[PDB]
Amino acid sequence: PKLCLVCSDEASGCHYGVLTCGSCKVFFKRAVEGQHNYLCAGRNDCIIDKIRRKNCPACRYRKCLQAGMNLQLTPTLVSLLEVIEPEVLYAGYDSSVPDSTWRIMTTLNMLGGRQMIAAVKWAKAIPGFRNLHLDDQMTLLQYSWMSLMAFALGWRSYRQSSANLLCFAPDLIINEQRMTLPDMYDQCKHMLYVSSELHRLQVSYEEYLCMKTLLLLSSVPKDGLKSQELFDEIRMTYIKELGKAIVKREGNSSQNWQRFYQLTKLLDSMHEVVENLLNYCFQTFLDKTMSIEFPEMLAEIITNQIPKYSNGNIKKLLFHQ
Amino acid sequence: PPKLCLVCSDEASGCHYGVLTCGSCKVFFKRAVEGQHNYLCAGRNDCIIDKIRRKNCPACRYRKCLQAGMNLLTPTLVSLLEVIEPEVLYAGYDSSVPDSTWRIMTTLNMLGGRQMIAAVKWAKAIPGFRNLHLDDQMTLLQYSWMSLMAFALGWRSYRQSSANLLCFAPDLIINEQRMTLPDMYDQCKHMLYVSSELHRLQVSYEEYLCMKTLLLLSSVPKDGLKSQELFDEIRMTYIKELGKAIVKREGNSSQNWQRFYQLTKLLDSMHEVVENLLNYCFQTFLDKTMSIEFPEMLAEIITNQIPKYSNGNIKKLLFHQ
Amino acid sequence: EPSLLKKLLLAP
DNA sequence: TACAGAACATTTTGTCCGTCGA
DNA sequence: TCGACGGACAAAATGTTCTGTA
Ligand SMILES: C[C@@H]1C[C@H]2[C@@H]3C[C@H](F)C4=CC(=O)C=C[C@]4(C)[C@@]3(F)[C@@H](O)C[C@]2(C)[C@@]1(OC(=O)c1ccco1)C(=O)SCF
Ligand SMILES: C[C@@H]1C[C@H]2[C@@H]3C[C@H](F)C4=CC(=O)C=C[C@]4(C)[C@@]3(F)[C@@H](O)C[C@]2(C)[C@@]1(OC(=O)c1ccco1)C(=O)SCF
Ligand SMILES: [Zn+2]
Ligand SMILES: [Zn+2]
Ligand SMILES: [Zn+2]
Ligand SMILES: [Zn+2]
Repeated sequence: PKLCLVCSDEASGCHYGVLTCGSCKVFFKRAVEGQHNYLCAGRNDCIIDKIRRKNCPACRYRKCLQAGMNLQLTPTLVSLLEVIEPEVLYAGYDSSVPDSTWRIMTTLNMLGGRQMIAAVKWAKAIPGFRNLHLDDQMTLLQYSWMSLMAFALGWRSYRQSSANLLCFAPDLIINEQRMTLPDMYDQCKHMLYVSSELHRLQVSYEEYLCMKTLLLLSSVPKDGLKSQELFDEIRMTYIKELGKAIVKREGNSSQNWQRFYQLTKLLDSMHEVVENLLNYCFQTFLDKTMSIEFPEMLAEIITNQIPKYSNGNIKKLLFHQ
Repeated sequence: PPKLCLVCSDEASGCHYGVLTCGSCKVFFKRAVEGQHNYLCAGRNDCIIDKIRRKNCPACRYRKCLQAGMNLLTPTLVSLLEVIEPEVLYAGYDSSVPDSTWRIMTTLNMLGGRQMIAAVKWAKAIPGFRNLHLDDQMTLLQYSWMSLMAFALGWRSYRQSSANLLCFAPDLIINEQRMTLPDMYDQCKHMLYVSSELHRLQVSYEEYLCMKTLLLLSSVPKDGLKSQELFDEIRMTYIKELGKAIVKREGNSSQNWQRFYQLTKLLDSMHEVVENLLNYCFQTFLDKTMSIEFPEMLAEIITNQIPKYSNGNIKKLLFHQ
Repeated sequence: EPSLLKKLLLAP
């Protein structure tokens, strides 16, 4: 992969004594033939890379000379997760009336409660989860609810735009400008981590479906589950299923391998993202001064959960360490 | 008499988008806004936007558009910080040879040692620093050295590319494929937070130089310094100086306070970045079986620092509480 | 003694 | 009278592909 | 044969004029 000694773009040959790409060859020929008394808007040391080579013609021409230039239906397990995926819910927000810190937080609580209605139904339809004991089912959803909603939020934001957004609902998107104000700043930094990594990794839909499942199976009781033997076969099967999705992408064994490493590191870092989103949810729930309203669906989970984090009764599962 | 464009200083056509701009800057702005452009600067976010050099940096021209207010000799303290800013060092890396995890870390530790020899010279050149007591001067450098070097690494990595890469030196840059292998995935995630935050914030050269100075004045002993009253005055001089940089950058944006909130929020997050980086550093230093080499300069600091962070003999100074 | 940092600090 | 987006236009950069020399 | 010139073409980035509407 010969690199252009001027802009690092894939070189096309040894042009004018220097290994350069097509563009730098013709730029150089033009910069000497034309009188071109090029000016630098900076400090005569602008970085010349493929994207910014258009930027400073004075530094690019300077760099050219410095280099040396001169003259069968059979349903798949993954396709079931795709079919069971719930449809995106609307926040019921009204952009018409002014924006408010109370209105936003409360609307998102109501949307999260409705989203928890589908989170339970979606879990029931997971091949293997319906086999688990009712209290293992009800507890796995309790331990990893914030994980599912934040990952799906990260996914919705990743799919919504390349911009730093938070896409809670199709009718409620908090642009970068709004989430940098102090009222949203610290909490949004954690909500944005997910979409930041989904973009970085270019996570596919089939990779996301397996990852979102592995998140439902990511937090168990510190004294283990009732249907624990069964749980370990379901979890192991979805780990294998994630690898199947990674294969459908590139096909190079080492590429596929590092992709698995990075995606499992992501599933792992989710415990830290949940850890910080729970901290602000518990602070706004227990604070009478706040007035932010939580729906009966979400409030029920929060009341059960706060004494579980205070008593260390959780065994966070990690692919690494 | 010729009315001038408040963006490029070319004969203005009228009051376009609130500002008295010329026909070209007017259409450039409308294109850059609705074209949802991601412009990366080849310089240091402060290129001169004048009639000849308006074609050069579109990232800066779109900033001088927003600092004008578009919508749909006497040396200053910061000019001195620019002048005392150290020259970029080379790792002396043999890039045409097979790489190792030990080799890279040893090389980097040796480079960090040379950087300390430069950062001590840079520190003495900061007006007021040589005015503190020697036990305070040493303590400031001992506490904030990783903070200094990682913040400067973020700037070098920000400048070097829009891609996720750590530009330690021109001859030792670690690409995303290499930073995500298990041997160095977690350490690189913290060093990469700085360059991605400087990237997100479009931090200008002036704001950067002031924040870097404030990183030197970000940590103090648990029982205070010897010349604490002078230290507080110097620290507050550079906070006033960072605010002057924000006024220069934003101009007529109205978001000077919001800008300061974000930059000071980043200055605070540097403690967390450094705490993570230090934990790998100390752990590696003490691990005899790793046998990685550390320079005499740094090994003296590390050894005379490990029983201070554990003994809570540090008071991390935060803007936000 | 002292540290290389102390030695480098007072060295005008 | 003016300013905004469209219409037209110019300038700056980058690609293709012969021809030709070692 | 191979690989690099350079013109021809093309694409991208920038600039100017025209026209609709207060
Ligand atoms: C920090 C908490 C966590 C927030 C929830 C995160 C969850 F991932 C989620 C995803 C959605 O698609 C829709 C809603 C939720 C379930 C959630 F965003 C909301 O209820 C709000 C929660 C609890 C949270 O978020 C914020 O700080 C926040 C969001 C926007 C600005 O601040 C709150 O504690 S809101 C206080 F009740
Ligand atoms: C994670 C630690 C922190 C590393 C230092 C960070 C600092 F910002 C820095 C910048 C430079 O330009 C050159 C060197 C240092 C001073 C530093 F990179 C090195 O010493 C190595 C440090 C301590 C560190 O780095 C890594 O793991 C690492 C970086 C890239 C791959 O691995 C180590 O602990 S290496 C052993 F100390
Ligand atoms: Zn090039
Ligand atoms: Zn330049
Ligand atoms: Zn102009
Ligand atoms: Zn610029």
